[PDB]
Amino acid sequence: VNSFSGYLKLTDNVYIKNADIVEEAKKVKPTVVVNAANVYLKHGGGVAGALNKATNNAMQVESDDYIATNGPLKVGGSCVLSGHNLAKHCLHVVGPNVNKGEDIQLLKSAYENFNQHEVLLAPLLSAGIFGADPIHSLRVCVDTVRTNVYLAVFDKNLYDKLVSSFL
Ligand SMILES: COc1cc(CC(=O)O)ccc1O
Repeated sequence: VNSFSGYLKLTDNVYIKNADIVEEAKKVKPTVVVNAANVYLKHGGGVAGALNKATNNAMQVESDDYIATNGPLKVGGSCVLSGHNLAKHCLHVVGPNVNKGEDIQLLKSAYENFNQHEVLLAPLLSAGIFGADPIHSLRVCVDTVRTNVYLAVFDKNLYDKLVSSFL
């Protein structure tokens, strides 16, 4: 048994809710919150900008030191950094950004990172401002992630569409 509330069960291991991931993280303090990162860990907008703002920019300060030491992530890759005030850990995962012209086939690789963590609170990768089809992202999530994932979808109309269309 865990602390996540009001999620709709989609599969054995995937659950979904219409919620602000920042507000969910603040309430649950999960072991792992997933950030929808870019390869430079520049947390400017969307879930990344919203998570970073909720940490008072501490996420960005930590990320800048990570990049200075290790260089950029790969598209499809990830790193584990602090969750600051939101979670124990933040798993920064880079899904492909269609609006930068990145290969959508890398979405499955991005979701595979979730399998290294038993439970996660996460964004629907490559959806929203990342430019991919969110129905497709949810399908790739359910077909790739085997650990327990609690998906927080910010946009209400997007949530209703994802639930109604889920196979
Ligand atoms: C995958 O990252 C994002 C996903 C979404 C979709 C949503 O939850 O409404 C919005 C903004 C984002 O930055």
